[PDB]
Amino acid sequence: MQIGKIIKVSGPLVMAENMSEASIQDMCLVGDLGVIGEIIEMRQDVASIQVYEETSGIGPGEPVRSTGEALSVELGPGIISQMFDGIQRPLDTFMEVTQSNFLGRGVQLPALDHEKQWWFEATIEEGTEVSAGDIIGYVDETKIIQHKIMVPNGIKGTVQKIESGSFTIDDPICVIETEQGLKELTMMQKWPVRRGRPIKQKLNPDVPMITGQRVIDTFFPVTKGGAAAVPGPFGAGKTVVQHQIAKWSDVDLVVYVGCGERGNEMTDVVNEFPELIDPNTGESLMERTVLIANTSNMPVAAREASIYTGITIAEYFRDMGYDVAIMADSTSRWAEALREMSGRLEEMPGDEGYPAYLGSRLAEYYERSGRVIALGSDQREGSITAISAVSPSGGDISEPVTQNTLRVVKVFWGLDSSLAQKRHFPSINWIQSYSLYSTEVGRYMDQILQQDWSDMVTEGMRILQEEEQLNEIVRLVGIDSLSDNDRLTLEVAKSIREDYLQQNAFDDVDTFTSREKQFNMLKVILTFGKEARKALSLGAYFNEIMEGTVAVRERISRSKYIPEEELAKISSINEEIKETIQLIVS
Amino acid sequence: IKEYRTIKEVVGPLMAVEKVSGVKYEELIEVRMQNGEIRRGQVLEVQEDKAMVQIFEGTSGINLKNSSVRFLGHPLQLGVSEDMIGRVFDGLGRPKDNGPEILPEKYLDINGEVINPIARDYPDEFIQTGISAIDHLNTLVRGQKLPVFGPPGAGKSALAAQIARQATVLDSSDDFAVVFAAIGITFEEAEFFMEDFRQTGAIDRSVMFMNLANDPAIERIATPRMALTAAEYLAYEKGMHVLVIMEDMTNYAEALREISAARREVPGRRGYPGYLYTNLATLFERAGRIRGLKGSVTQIPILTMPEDDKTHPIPDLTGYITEGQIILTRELYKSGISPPIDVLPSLSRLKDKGTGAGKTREDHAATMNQLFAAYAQGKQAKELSDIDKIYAKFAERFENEYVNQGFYTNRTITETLDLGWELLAMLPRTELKRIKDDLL
Amino acid sequence: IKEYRTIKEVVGPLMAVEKVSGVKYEELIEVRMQNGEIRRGQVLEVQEDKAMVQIFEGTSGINLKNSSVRFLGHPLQLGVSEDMIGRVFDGLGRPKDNGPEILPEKYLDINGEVINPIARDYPDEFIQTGISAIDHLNTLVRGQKLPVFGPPGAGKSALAAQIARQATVLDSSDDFAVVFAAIGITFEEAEFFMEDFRQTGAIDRSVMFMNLANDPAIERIATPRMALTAAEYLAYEKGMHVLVIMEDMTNYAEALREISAARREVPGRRGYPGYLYTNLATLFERAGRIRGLKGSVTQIPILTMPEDDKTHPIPDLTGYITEGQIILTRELYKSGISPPIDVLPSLSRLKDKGTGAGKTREDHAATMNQLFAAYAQGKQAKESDKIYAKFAERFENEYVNQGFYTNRTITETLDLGWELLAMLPRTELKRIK
Ligand SMILES: Nc1ncnc2c1ncn2[C@@H]1O[C@H](COP(=O)(O)OP(=O)(O)O)[C@@H](O)[C@H]1O
Ligand SMILES: Nc1ncnc2c1ncn2[C@@H]1O[C@H](COP(=O)(O)OP(=O)(O)O)[C@@H](O)[C@H]1O
Ligand SMILES: [Mg+2]
Ligand SMILES: [Mg+2]
Repeated sequence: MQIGKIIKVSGPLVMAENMSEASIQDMCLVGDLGVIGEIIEMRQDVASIQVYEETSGIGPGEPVRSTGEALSVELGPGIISQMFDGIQRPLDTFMEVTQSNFLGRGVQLPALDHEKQWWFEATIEEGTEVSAGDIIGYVDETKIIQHKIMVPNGIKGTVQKIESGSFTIDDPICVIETEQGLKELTMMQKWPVRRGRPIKQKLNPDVPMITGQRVIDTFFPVTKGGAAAVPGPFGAGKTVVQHQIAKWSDVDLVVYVGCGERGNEMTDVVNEFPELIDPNTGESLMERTVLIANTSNMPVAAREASIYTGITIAEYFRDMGYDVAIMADSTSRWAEALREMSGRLEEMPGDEGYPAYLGSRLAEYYERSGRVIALGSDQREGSITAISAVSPSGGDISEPVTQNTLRVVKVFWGLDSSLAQKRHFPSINWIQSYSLYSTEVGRYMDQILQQDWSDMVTEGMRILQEEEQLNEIVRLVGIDSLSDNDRLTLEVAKSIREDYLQQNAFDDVDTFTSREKQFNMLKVILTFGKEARKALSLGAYFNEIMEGTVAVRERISRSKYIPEEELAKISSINEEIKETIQLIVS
Repeated sequence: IKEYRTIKEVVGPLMAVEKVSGVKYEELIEVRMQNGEIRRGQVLEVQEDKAMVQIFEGTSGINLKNSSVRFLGHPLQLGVSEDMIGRVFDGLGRPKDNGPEILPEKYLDINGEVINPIARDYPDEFIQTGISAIDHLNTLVRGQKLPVFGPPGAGKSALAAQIARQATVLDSSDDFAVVFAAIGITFEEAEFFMEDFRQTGAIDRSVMFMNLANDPAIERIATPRMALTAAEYLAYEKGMHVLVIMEDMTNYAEALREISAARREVPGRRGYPGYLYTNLATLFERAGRIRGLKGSVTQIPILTMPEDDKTHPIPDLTGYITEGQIILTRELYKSGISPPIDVLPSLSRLKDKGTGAGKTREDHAATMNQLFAAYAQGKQAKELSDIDKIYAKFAERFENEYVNQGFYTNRTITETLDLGWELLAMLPRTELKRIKDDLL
Repeated sequence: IKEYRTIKEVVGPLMAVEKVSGVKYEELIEVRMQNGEIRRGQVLEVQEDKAMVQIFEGTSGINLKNSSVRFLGHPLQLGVSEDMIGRVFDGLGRPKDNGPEILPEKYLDINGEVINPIARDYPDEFIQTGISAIDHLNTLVRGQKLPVFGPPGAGKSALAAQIARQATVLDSSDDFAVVFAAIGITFEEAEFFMEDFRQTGAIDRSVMFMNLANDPAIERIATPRMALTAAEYLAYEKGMHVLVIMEDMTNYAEALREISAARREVPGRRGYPGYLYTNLATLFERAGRIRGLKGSVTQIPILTMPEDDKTHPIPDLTGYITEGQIILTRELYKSGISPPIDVLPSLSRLKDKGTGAGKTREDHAATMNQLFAAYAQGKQAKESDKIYAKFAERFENEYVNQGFYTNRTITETLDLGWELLAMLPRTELKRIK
């Protein structure tokens, strides 16, 4: 209602008087164009606004109008399968409304369709006492996902009237008589982007998430609620790993955040996600995705806010009890946006010109993920799993972004360009990578598989470690230097790398390997390792074994390709292995 | 016509104008001096009834009390028409050819506008530079950003002239246009460019923006954006495939540091602006193709590297941008090689969209891979017996016949490939990786 | 005490309050926002007409004209009582246990005061941490400042929980207590510590102050002073022997640099403030014993390493203020050995005053020295000396590797060491054994 007047324009910073009623961090529409900006300072009635777009052509005398809120997200039916930018602007609706391929200045488009018709099916009886978080009804937003209309935070009371009906997200679907009065509820709630959503309680992420990626799920797995940094050079992955987890992860919803990447790196994802229909449900990936898209040339504030907007949406969905996975590609671009705005604010540098708050900002982001008991009477359980790609210039993981991320995440899948040139494209360096969840998930998998799985994981890691050490004596003094069982140790390590660790993203069977299949494929490799050592203990020679195991070992080579209906074939392998060696040993 | 006679203060290139109204940030101005001399400037700051401006040619000779400031009411703009092809402009889009006055269809903001991420298309088909080591190995696709680097005096000016005159597209009905922007080039070199462009008739395919080493630095800032605005008009509104060539963008970076220093924005990259990377990024990102539109804009920026050990912000700018690269080297320049392209480090990330069938020819990728591998090992042979006399002779014949073609002599990709086969035969016929038995 | 709607100016996290009076430097602030939310702040600077404050929770959402500020008339304090043991607080001394909230004996300036050097007592006694090579080879003394290090995700945080559970004093004439300060650690790390303490029952001898990685940085700076104030109260007023354990002081320095940048103060080395040395000094120098007073404040801070790269200010300055050092390393940790303590780089500079006859037992010094050098040559040979290298191997797997959940008696550490040197010929010393 209060109209401010521009009194100063200098580059990114506009000063507007007569704005005593606004608050710090309020968003404003600045100037005649109405370009969006953010109040960073206030001196008497004069607010200093840092604008998100270009100020070219804006000058004193023009009006400024506060939106009465901080950077916020619209949350309600119409959010899924949409493509926003960092500030939740509808990119396709840009195409439609503005009828151009460009993002004009100062043009405001509501994120969701406030005109679309949605069928609300109420599930609360009239007279029920509600507090924040309670589901009052739902809309089947997609064939897959049930959008659960919850009572907003800060509202408590009794439902006075509520009835199923076809509405807009602007029409009132419910009426709550709170202590202060009665105020209707709509299908949409707004939430500030930089403030995490309230939860009943934060929990430890102890249940492992099923990536279907063998490397990860067995050696460096991430729990539902955990955080995994993906640090690697170009071409190693980390856009395919993002994609791969978004496709096959046992998670309800996926929020894919493009942190101001190069234009073509975004064009790829923009086209490739819709045709990534995984057959677990049989509907498209976009049907369960919220996509925030930002390019290298897009507004800096949008690129900086991107991940926070995304994690706000992820929180909003796990508040319904859903499991959510948030993908950041790449957080290095996010930090470069942060550094750019810090420099333009003429702030004091920290490391490599990054702000002093870079670390705390990263901690604030990653601690908003996790396993949570959500608000509401029933005390639902949700989780946010964060997978953040980092692109350290030159692959240097000592760089501030990766070091600050590794300070708070508990999962590290370090991509290695050497393995990628070797076409070991699940480049996740088994020696350097780690997961602090590995022991807890080991106990979990021991109980729910009811096998001694973690013993196998330690044995596989042991042969890989010994492989690393024995390849040096190979390089300096030759392969002939090695013991007969040392050569066996290397060959079973080659088995685990090529038959199990390597996993093609674009083959229908290799792209996803279930828990059951993972266990059996590893088991057959390990039974090979067990039987051949006994051969050497009896006096059989390594070549004696290899000539005679060619066929069975090609069967373990094709283990990854056996479909999920016929894992009895893999179970057949290890027993066939055992019977084969006994004839060679004589 | 808005003009104020209220200059209160001038400090270096900056002027303080007062009792002002309706002036906008980065609006253009003219200082009409007390002698009648006119100087262009821009608005740095507007505060209530006041405006701080920066004068492009400097504030020498200005008398504050008897001069005035005209406020043109628009930002830096380019006049835009189909008549631009065959024309030569300066760093500000002003004509320098003594040619017929052009009536702009419209004036466009030199910054342009930013593409919707949804509407961007992949770079695809093929631009024929007429140079083998580029067209054949490091293939340029329409919508690609492919820069050429080098040390001072490595044929890069001549190479840019060659690509400007010889580049064209094969199967598109709607024809190719090339935009040429020289950044801070000495008058002798610009005049050389003009005589070459005029003799070859390549101007008829071209729009040229010439900025000279002694031109105002702010004009050096404007020139590349000028070029890209013209290219975006021709590509996305008049449907052309546009190739933008930019000489010594290192000169651009130094001019940008200069303008920043005049504005006293305490910068921290060896005196360089600090946003140097973001400025070049916004500039370099202006290439590509738009969904549903037949046009394309392609950038070939030319830059200069002093040394690989020497730490400088400008090479790191290049690190943040490259989508491939073509590298020129001094030790190789001496050798008499016409394009001094060290083939090993030069790379094109998007070569495969341009190669194929219906684009170039079937032999393209195959020939490229074998030539590169054999040339690497045969140069290392130049650095017994199994180091083939044939191999090292092939490397030197490859450098002295195949990569050296004459700055004024263009190889069609067909003729490039046919020559490739000619000399590729001088190799052990069964020492080649070739999943398609060639049988040429 | 009155409420002021005299907010004049807000720049970033800083406010300017006007028409103040009787406001003192470092005094506390309460902002009642226009929506009723309460935020606490601290005055950085105070003039006649005006005072400058920084708001801990930030200045976001504040409406200047319709908010109020109240000057609490005191600085950052700690409400202290014996009732603190068994309880877990946040960085500001507010409860996080949902427990019976405390009614304090008194409030103490968390800055504390500096001990008169005459009245300072030199450290000279033994603390049984229960880890063999700490108690034995690199022995910890009452009142000593001995820090430990670690690689990200390598068990450096498990050693703290272990040390805290097994830390005790033999004499037991007066009670031993441990103070645990968590400084910018993740919710998972803080939860690991809290539950370890609660399940082992170590909370029953412990006071815990937990500050999280996403907590405000100004609170992070406040945390160690809260902890050491509680420790000095327990030690110098109630006579307890206190062990203060600080989880990740590198995070402390990061938070300090963050506030220094927020206030636009002249940068020091690599952004870290010019007063970083003396500011760590006011923390570290709070260890020790006092003449005529039973009770000790003993400090073992834990620092994550700079990862074997170029010298960094905080290790350098800590070393300039502290004396000793201990090292934890993945090379032993991913070898499966726990605690992964590298014995050669580790050291206790004040060891000789903690261990002897009447503190541990006769056969301690010779064991320490002889086993240390024997492991040194054993590792150098390992990586007929018949089995001298295998002495290092056993020292690795049995002597060092005791288990995160095993409290070794001091005498059995000595006994295991002796039984290990049996491998070596008796031709090595002029002592009785
Ligand atoms: N898991 C995988 N399986 C098969 N190919 C892969 C895999 N990961 C990466 N690649 C190959 O690497 C190429 C590019 O990897 P990308 O994820 O784009 O790396 P970056 O994001 O670092 O550019 C892909 O086109 C693909 O061919
Ligand atoms: N052979 C050479 N060696 C070193 N520097 C040279 C040489 N020839 C010219 N230069 C310097 O480089 C400038 C021109 O180089 P450049 O702009 O890269 O174009 P080109 O590479 O076509 O000569 C000249 O003004 C001269 O100062
Ligand atoms: Mg990528
Ligand atoms: Mg030249």
